[PDB]
Amino acid sequence: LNLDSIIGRLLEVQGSRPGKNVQLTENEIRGLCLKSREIFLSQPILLELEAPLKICGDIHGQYYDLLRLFEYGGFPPESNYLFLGDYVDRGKQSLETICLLLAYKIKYPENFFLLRGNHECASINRIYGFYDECKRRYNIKLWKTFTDCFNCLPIAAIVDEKIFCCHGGLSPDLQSMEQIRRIMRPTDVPDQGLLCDLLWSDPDKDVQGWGENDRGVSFTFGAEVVAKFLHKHDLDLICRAHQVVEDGYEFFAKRQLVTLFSAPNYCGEFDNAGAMMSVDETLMCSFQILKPA
Amino acid sequence: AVPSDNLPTYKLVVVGDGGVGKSALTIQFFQKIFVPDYDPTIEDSYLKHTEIDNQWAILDVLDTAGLEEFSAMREQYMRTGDGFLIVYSVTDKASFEHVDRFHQLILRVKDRESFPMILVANKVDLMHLRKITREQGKEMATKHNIPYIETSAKDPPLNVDKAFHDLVRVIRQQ
Amino acid sequence: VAFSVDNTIKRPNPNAEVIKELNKCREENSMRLDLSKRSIHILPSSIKELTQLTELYLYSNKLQSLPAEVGCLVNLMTLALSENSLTSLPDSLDNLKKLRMLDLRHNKLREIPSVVYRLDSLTTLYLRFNRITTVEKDIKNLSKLSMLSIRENKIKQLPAEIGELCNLITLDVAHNQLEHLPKEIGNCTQITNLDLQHNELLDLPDTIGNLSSLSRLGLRYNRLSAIPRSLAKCSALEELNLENNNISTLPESLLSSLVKLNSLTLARNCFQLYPVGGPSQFSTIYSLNMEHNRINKIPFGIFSRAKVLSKLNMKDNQLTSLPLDFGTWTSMVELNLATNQLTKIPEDVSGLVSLEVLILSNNLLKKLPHGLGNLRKLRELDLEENKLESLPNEIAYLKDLQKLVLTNNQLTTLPRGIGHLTNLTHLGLGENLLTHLPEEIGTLENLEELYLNDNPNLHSLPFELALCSKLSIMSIENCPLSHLPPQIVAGGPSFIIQFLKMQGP
Ligand SMILES: Nc1nc2c(ncn2[C@@H]2O[C@H](COP(=O)(O)OP(=O)(O)OP(=O)(O)O)[C@@H](O)[C@H]2O)c(=O)[nH]1
Ligand SMILES: [Cl-]
Ligand SMILES: [Mg+2]
Ligand SMILES: [Mn+2]
Ligand SMILES: [Mn+2]
Repeated sequence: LNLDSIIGRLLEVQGSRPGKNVQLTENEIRGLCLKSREIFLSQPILLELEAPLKICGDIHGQYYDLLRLFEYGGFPPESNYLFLGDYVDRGKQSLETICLLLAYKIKYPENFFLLRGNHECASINRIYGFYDECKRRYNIKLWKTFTDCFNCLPIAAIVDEKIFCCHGGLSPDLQSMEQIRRIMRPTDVPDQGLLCDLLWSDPDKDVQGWGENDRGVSFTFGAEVVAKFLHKHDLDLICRAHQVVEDGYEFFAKRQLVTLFSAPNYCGEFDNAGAMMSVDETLMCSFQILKPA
Repeated sequence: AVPSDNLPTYKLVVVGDGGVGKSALTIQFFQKIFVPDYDPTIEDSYLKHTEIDNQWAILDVLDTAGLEEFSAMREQYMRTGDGFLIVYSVTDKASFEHVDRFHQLILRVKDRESFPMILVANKVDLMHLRKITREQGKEMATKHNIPYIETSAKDPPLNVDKAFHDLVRVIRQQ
Repeated sequence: VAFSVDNTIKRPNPNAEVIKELNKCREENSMRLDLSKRSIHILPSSIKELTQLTELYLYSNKLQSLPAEVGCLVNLMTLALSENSLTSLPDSLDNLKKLRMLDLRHNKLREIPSVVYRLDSLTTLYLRFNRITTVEKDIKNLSKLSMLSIRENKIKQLPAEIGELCNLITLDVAHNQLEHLPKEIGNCTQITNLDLQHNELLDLPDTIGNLSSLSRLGLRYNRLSAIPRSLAKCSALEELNLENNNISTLPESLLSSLVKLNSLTLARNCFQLYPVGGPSQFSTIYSLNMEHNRINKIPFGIFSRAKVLSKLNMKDNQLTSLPLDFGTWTSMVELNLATNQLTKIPEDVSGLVSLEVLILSNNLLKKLPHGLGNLRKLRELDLEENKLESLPNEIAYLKDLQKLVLTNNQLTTLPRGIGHLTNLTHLGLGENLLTHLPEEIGTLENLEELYLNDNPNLHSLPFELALCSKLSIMSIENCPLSHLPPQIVAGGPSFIIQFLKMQGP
């Protein structure tokens, strides 16, 4: 009833000119955050999903591109969706994006999944604009509620025991999936450890094994690390986001790793396209590309 | 911050009575957070690459069961360890008394006269509820001839990493 | 896994020790075998020769399935298989008449193997972190079970035969999708640790009171709407946590009968009033957490008999005032009243001699009442996001104060008595209207963190600030600092500290 009304009010702006905000009352957003937090705590931190599934990269508050992605892939519950994080910051409509994602998660808990990104942190939100947008449009209480909801987000997902999905990438401390299973929630993102590397690491072709990361945190890993991880864990593909790619997707370690970026025209300064990977029952991955303006 | 290759592996086992704070200390050491809720632990293993005394090492901290109901394979998990942390709560006299039993169990499973271990006094922030004084803890440590350290898992953490680093140093010395 | 790209198809193109250990075990005639953490994918069939084994440890491996030769190990008493890729177990395990403990945590079992239901000799069973969706009625055969943990599964209901396991002591069904608990659970009178947290339970059976030996009951994060009165018979409970439920009222005799109740948690519930009953219901609890509720009034004299209560949490409630006996809470140590509609603090607060941590953030306070300095043992004071205009001079008597937060307040000047806070280490003055800082601020030797960002009227810093040798972190963001050279301001906090020290008289 109320959830359907919220979803309808969020989707009624589809097809209009970008920049039109959706005015939802504070109580509805707070209820969405609370119910989404309950559902997140009701599910394992390491998701085990099954095909068919749609996998999307960073959004960063570009709501109208989220709507384009839904139009291309089909609005729920037509197709299952898996998001790799970074839904807020660096966008003019972060609130609308996060509200729509939480509403879809609440309405379809078993067909809609959201992973935690590096921006889903209080420290990052306080700096990169989400706190500013929340303060401008609402009170700081809503921002704290959003932080509480984000602290319970799952970290990694596995699709058909062959595809490993995470925001950042591999970690030197990651030797078994039970280590991810033992991460407690709710939790803030630390500056070091397994969670920090899982949310911040990036691949690099110039690194043989592990190397320093230009972001000032976590580590970079090469193709050999990816191959060894896949061989040890009997996986086939690593699906990641975190990094901007011109074509919306880019293969690494001879197609053993794929980086997905879903927001075209990132921050208004890049000419990159947004891509979404579709996985069928036969694990025949295919990419749908949103052409830039 | 990049670990080197062929790092030595140290297997650390945390033992003690139920509710003393072994899991909280381990989570604070690894995840850098404090878990306010209590959940009995059967067995949990954690791995971390860290540099101690300018030497990189792999720490494999193993968390055991403090409750007799959940302590089914505790001896087997202790048998595979290289160092032990005997953790007791300063607010619980029974946990401090069971330190002797845990030390005897470690000696029996290892079949050695002495073994690298450290006595850990947890929950020292709860000064109003503290029942075991520092003098009693040092006396217990001096009798068993083992290092003594007081830790607090609640934020802000107190010597949480120091206990594990000291245990690694003791393992290296012997 | 394959990729349909570029109008074509692309693909992601990339046990001697075990045998020696088995031979060594056979030669030594050892009764224990440890093959854990060896990356074993297929267990060699030669293990059948080790008929003398009583303990087998195969955990932390990559075993897809166990060979049928394991059934020849009739003398096995312990079988550890945790952290593997097992999807089923061979039927040859029926021969293991002496098996007492089975460990199957962190596996890929879609259901409990049928052979497990025939291992009636089992006393401990672990099935955590599996894909099990149902429990068959054959569980009744495992009457000798004393420890059963099936948490972190997709089980939606439990069979009525669960009540025939009279030997159960601990039952763990947490983190499942259970919606109802069968009334037969009361027949397991020996249960002392029952875990029901993170489920979808709507109500508890009235037979739960038959668990006279129950000491731990996990009910947090469920859909419970009421607590049956039979729970009062479980007087051995030490903690009652009811976080994140729909409970709005409690039985009158529930908390009174819980003589051993040391802590009570009612957070994130639908409570609009305190539980009905006398002060005796809180006489035994050490801590009382009732945050995130809709409580608007604290009953008068509710904590008169609560001599042991030390921690009270009322964060995010509908409180608009405080009871007249607020000063009688002499046993209080930590008090949290954040996120409420409080407009003033009564003068009776001076009677809280034992108070150490006081949180009053996110309220409508405009001035701190006189007599706040009587809190000798006060250590942490939080006043973030309030409407404070000025601070009383009695704040100088807080000798034990270590952390003070005044972010997002209408304060204009600080009292000259702030320099007497020798134990103060943290001072948050951001988003205030501070025109200047008092010269006494330099006497705070133990001050380590000072926050002054977003102050629009802070045009100058006192030269005594350089005397704080322990000052390590300072925020001066967005400050005008029109009375200082722009180069030093743009240099950073260290440059400002150096300039203050060099020019210090
Ligand atoms: N205040 C405070 N509480 C603590 C501290 N360390 C542990 N606790 C509390 O101790 C209780 C039990 O913590 P656990 O980590 O589960 O203890 P444990 O001994 O590992 O538990 P078992 O595995 O059941 O034996 C929880 O309520 C913790 O929050 C501490 O330093 N300070
Ligand atoms: Cl980023
Ligand atoms: Mg534990
Ligand atoms: Mn990112
Ligand atoms: Mn990003």
